[PDB]
Amino acid sequence: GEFEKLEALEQLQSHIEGWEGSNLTDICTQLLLQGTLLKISAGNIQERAFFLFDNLLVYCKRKSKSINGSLYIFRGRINTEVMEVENVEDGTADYHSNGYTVTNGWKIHNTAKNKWFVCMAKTAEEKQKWLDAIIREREQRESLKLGMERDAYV
Ligand code: NI
Repeated sequence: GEFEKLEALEQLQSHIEGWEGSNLTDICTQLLLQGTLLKISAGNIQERAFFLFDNLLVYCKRKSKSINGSLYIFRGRINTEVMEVENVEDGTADYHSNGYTVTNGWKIHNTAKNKWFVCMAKTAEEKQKWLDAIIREREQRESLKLGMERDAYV
């Protein structure tokens, strides 16, 4: 049942061409949420596939069963320990959003690479889904770590 999840992670990763860094089965145990979001960079709002696992966020370009087997092209990853997430209020337009107007969005800084971007969901409910999952992943990760220091004598 634990191993079955690892096998699913391995399957997913095999559909992502251009994978960089450690394997999903080395650092993750499950996929918590996946979905399409708009990612903002200079002169680009681009649709990207986002995947939140325990310990890792990954974003990819979606390829339109594929002919060659791969369904996504790797774009980036963030260890959730170095991922700083902040809310963006609707209507905000500033240098963090590359001059674009944000609705149903949020900002992510990756402090391992000193890179940032803004994400937008299509609806408020979808933003709340993403934020809730981001909070749950952090809470669980902090709950594990601490639990394992509080379980020092057991
Ligand atoms: Ni900043």
